[PDB]
Amino acid sequence: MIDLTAFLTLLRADGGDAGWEPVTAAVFRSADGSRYAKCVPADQVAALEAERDRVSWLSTQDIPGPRVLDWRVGAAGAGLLTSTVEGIPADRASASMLRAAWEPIADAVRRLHELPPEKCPFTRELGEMFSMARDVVAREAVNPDFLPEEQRHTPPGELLARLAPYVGQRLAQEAAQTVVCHGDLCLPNIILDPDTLDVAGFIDLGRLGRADPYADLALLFATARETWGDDERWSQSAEEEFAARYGIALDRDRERFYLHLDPLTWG
Ligand SMILES: CN[C@@H]1[C@H](O[C@H]2[C@H](O[C@H]3[C@@H](O)[C@@H](O)[C@@H](NC(=N)N)[C@@H](O)[C@@H]3NC(=N)N)O[C@@H](C)[C@]2(O)C=O)O[C@@H](CO)[C@H](O)[C@H]1O
Repeated sequence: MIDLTAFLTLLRADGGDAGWEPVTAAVFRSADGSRYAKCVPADQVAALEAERDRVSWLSTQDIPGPRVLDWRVGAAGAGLLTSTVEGIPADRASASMLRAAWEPIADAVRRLHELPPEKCPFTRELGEMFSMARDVVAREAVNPDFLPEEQRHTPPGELLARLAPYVGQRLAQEAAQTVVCHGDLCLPNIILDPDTLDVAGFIDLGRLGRADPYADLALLFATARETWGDDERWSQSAEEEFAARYGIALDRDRERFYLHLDPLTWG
């Protein structure tokens, strides 16, 4: 299922006894922890190339993220090698730790969302993402582990149908308020400095591009709620506070649309 023999061949090609090992189209890490690679089969190479481009371009935008170390291709696919963003993935933070980071994350994400969207070479706009969802749902390829708990036992065709009639309205809201989004702004993709709890950088950038800011905020808030836990009241305060620091007035219906669409878009 995972082409370790092809991928390794790519990674080992420059020698130097690096001790590449799989850590998940797989992700590998060097023995010394200083480099990662993402590798994909032949069929997915354009998608990985577009990720490479996103990472390379973001390095010219003064937004903290990895550097592209190498791009390697062969008959059995491609690999994208990047520098480690050192620190602790935000999903691994305790509540207290995530509270230390919370205003720094709002600042960092605000900076990303302040890039001029019409200057971004990349897009993850809704017409693209909705089309992807139609495809995944047609292929019966939705992973229910990604859905909201209360949706996991509903057929994804039904779940797509709940969203389908809102696409026009949501496109009009996206036109009105487009930003450059991270594109998968779940807590594991925000690395924290383990001493100051400022943001060290962003990782997993293959969906970077124009979209409604809620394509990012929906994921960030939902995944932070895994940390904040049973505390419904702190979770709402936390989101209001985030919204005030970041500079947006919460639109819950729009946030929910993005939360409910995202899972349908993977596979
Ligand atoms: C599909 N993309 C990845 C995945 O995203 C998921 C992720 O899905 C989560 C929830 O929906 C929730 O019900 C959740 N709830 C449970 N009751 N167990 C999670 O288990 C779940 N995460 C997961 N399977 N890895 O949280 C959601 C906000 C998501 O972004 C939906 O697409 O999960 C992430 C981390 O969990 C990754 O960072 C992603 O890249």
